[PDB]
Amino acid sequence: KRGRSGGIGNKFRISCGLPVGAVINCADNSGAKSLNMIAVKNWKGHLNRFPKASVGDMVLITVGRDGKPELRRKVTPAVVVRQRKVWRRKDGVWIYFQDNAGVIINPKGELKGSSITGPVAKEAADRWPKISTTAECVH
Amino acid sequence: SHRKFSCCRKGNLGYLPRKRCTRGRGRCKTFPPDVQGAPIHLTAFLGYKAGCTHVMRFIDHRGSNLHNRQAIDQATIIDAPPMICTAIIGYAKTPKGLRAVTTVWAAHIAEPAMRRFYRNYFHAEKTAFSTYMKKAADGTYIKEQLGRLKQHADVIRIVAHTQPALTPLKQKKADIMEIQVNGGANVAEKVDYAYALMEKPISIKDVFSVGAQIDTISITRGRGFEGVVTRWGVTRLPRKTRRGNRKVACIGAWHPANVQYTVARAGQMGYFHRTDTNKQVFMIDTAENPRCCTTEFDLTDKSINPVGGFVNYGRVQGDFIMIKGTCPGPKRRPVVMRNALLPHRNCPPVQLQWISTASKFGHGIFETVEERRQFYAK
Amino acid sequence: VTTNQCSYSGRKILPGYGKRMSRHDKVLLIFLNRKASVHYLNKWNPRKIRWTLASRRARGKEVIV
Amino acid sequence: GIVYEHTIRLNKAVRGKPSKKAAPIAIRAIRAQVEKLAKVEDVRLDPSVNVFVWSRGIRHVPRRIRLEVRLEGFAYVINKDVENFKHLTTEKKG
RNA sequence: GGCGCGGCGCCCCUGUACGGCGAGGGCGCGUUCGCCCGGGGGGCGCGCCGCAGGCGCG
RNA sequence: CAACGAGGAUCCCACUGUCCCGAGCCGCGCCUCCGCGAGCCUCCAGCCUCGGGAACGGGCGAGGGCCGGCCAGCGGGGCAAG
RNA sequence: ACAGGACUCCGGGGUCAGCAGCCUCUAGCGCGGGAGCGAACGCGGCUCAGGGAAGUCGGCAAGCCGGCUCCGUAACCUCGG
Ligand SMILES: [K+]
Ligand SMILES: [K+]
Ligand SMILES: [K+]
Ligand SMILES: [K+]
Ligand SMILES: [K+]
Ligand SMILES: [K+]
Ligand SMILES: [K+]
Ligand SMILES: [K+]
Ligand SMILES: [K+]
Ligand SMILES: [K+]
Ligand SMILES: [K+]
Ligand SMILES: [K+]
Ligand SMILES: [K+]
Ligand SMILES: [K+]
Ligand SMILES: [K+]
Ligand SMILES: [K+]
Ligand SMILES: [K+]
Ligand SMILES: [K+]
Ligand SMILES: [K+]
Ligand SMILES: [K+]
Ligand SMILES: [K+]
Ligand SMILES: [K+]
Ligand SMILES: [K+]
Ligand SMILES: [K+]
Ligand SMILES: [Mg+2]
Ligand SMILES: [Mg+2]
Ligand SMILES: [Mg+2]
Ligand SMILES: [Mg+2]
Ligand SMILES: [Mg+2]
Ligand SMILES: [Mg+2]
Ligand SMILES: [Mg+2]
Ligand SMILES: [Mg+2]
Ligand SMILES: [Mg+2]
Ligand SMILES: [Mg+2]
Repeated sequence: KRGRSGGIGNKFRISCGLPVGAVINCADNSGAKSLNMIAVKNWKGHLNRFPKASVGDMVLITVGRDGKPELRRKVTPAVVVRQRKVWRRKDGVWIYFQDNAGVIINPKGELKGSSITGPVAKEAADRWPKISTTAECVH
Repeated sequence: SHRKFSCCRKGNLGYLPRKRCTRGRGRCKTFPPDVQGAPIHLTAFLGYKAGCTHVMRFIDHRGSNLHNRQAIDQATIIDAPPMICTAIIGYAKTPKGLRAVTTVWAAHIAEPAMRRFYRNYFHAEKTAFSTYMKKAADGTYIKEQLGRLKQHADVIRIVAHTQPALTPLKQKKADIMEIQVNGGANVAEKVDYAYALMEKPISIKDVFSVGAQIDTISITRGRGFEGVVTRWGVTRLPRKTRRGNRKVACIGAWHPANVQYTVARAGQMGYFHRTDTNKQVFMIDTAENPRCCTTEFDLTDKSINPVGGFVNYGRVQGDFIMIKGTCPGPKRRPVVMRNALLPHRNCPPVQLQWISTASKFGHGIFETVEERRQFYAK
Repeated sequence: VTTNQCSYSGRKILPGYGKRMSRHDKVLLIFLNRKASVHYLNKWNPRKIRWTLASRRARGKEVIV
Repeated sequence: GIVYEHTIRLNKAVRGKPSKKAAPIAIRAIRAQVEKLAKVEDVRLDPSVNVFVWSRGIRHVPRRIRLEVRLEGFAYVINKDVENFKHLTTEKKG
């Protein structure tokens, strides 16, 4: 019985701005400062193509040298909540942010932090309701 | 040896050869299938691509993430002045396919139709249908040849021409096209219907309906002689390749000792005959109506022609149809529109709340000239 | 139709036009076009950009209701 | 004979050409346009026209020139020094 | 397919023209400023008109 | 072993069309025309599949194709040339 | 026969540290010829959203830095750097 996965519902395709090898800011308060993106979940690839992700996607990261020693040296799940590549919503609105940012989060759906700094996107809030709850602003 | 990594081929070999079109215009290859007992209707019409805009619409899907929300959609405006029905053709289904019986023409023929018979009109001396008009002055002759079609032909089409003196276009001779009469109770009712249409005008609103689906046929934009990277979409080679990186590196093994037809090469790109399918009709209306593009949402009056005009097309002054999405060709090619042979099954209905009429010459921010002048008063 | 007001200039923005930008202090900015967004990012002064509503208000050409 | 008066747009005639050649192509365009204005076979230009066309180098030619064409015998073309070309068009006398 | 050349109006792009008159740190000079002035310039899109426009072969 | 090196190596910051994944633009070639005008190479010729054969044929046995004359490109063959 | 090779005199102005680069007075003015078009491709150049070496044997190529004045400068050392 109940063992459900993380992403709640369907999501439309948006522009993917972050490919493997990118470094993004840590938006929660776990202790990490930068997150290095090494893989994307649900990704079927193609010859020579780099995996890529948008807001709401679950990615795999490693915590960089400016983050806490106990979090480093491991592969960790996260969700991207802020993006600089501009994208189009279905209602015809184009939108982008100033930085790239994500939070550390397991596929069951619980944060490893207690707060989120700055705004997040409707995409992340709608797929992850704990993000939708603990977020302070949603655009 | 085997290719070490798996990767599909580039491009679709069912669109070969990539040669320039030889047909003159888009030509309707197939007509929708006749249903014994269906009410009578026409199936096809011919217009000219006029422009693009976008609309706001309230979505009434079901199970979708847009279920009770508003979406902004792209739409294409096609200009369709009424056509004139001038002849009737009948065919029969024979051990050798479709063979024609005879063609019956109208008693009196118009200038654009006469002009399509000639190369230069002012110079050529005019002896088209010279005996036909005299013979067929009395309508008995047309009655008997109609009698022959009724007696034995299996399909009926009418031969109708467009009318370019009602467009901004530059040509003066018409485009002539057959529209097949489908449906009815029998053949003879179709022949009667064709006789009743003979010599009259036909509007697109009496062929197509709002919310239905159509197929658009035209000839694509031309680009001339192009290399493989753009014509086929193959990968570009590394920077330090000696003589160019815009190529396929290997065009075949040693055996077989010939170049295969499946290898990408350079040549003519664009100007092909294509078919896009399942286009939903946003509206049919007219430009003489000054309320044509005005919704209950906004109080000012708007019509089809944008502030500044349709860029690179001209002014539309008659009937128009408006489909969701896109369609082949540049501005001003003639598009064939037919009913959709295999339509898509779950398309939510049409409910328009706003149509953009602002200027497409540049980035125009005014829905109408009157409010531009009010904004720039004094 | 419901519109927006450009946050750099003072013009109105029609449905399906421009782009938004979300600042990190939880503030949203709605731009009329790329020109306006470039002016804002370069930090040029609205009063000194002469075609804007702010410039016209400070030159007395527009009214402050 | 007859005397024509006509303006030619020169930025429009050097469109699509390398700018290192603008003035020579403007000269050739002026002769062709004068032939198809005055319906002649030979066109004698005036050094006043040559000086005006070249007055800004070989690259950046003036937008508009104003020509006086005296038709005779050929067509003889001289430069007419005007201002701002506002609402001017083809004038014919003789 | 009797084209086009050249204008006029709309609409867009840039960002308020030369000049004139009257604020300017200072010691008749003076960078810059305000007003005339969303002005001046420009157009390869849209609409309507002076000069014009239908050639020898076969 | 400090200093020094167009010497061989590993890593970080910064930087970027190296790349994901390519797109648009300039000049000059190319292309068309007036003028001028060569080299290399050549048993004879120049469409394929199988068989047999000096064991991978353009010609040989058997099948399948195909008026003839040319251009811009192209690198599979001619076990292409040197 | 020819983008190669071939010793030495005299040496204005502006910017500038300057016999550097860029513009110029005096003096001199060939370089196997022109016109049209504005395809692929190449050769010499330019700009590119988001990411930033994931490319490649290998950061090859390209880009970043750079003048002048002030501030502030570690390990190590043959005490000179
Ligand atoms: K991004
Ligand atoms: K292989
Ligand atoms: K291989
Ligand atoms: K390739
Ligand atoms: K081959
Ligand atoms: K091929
Ligand atoms: K290929
Ligand atoms: K090729
Ligand atoms: K097709
Ligand atoms: K030392
Ligand atoms: K050394
Ligand atoms: K060395
Ligand atoms: K070495
Ligand atoms: K390209
Ligand atoms: K054998
Ligand atoms: K064999
Ligand atoms: K070869
Ligand atoms: K072979
Ligand atoms: K050419
Ligand atoms: K090519
Ligand atoms: K690397
Ligand atoms: K690789
Ligand atoms: K390098
Ligand atoms: K530095
Ligand atoms: Mg690879
Ligand atoms: Mg080489
Ligand atoms: Mg536009
Ligand atoms: Mg002023
Ligand atoms: Mg040395
Ligand atoms: Mg790209
Ligand atoms: Mg042989
Ligand atoms: Mg034989
Ligand atoms: Mg080979
Ligand atoms: Mg690597």
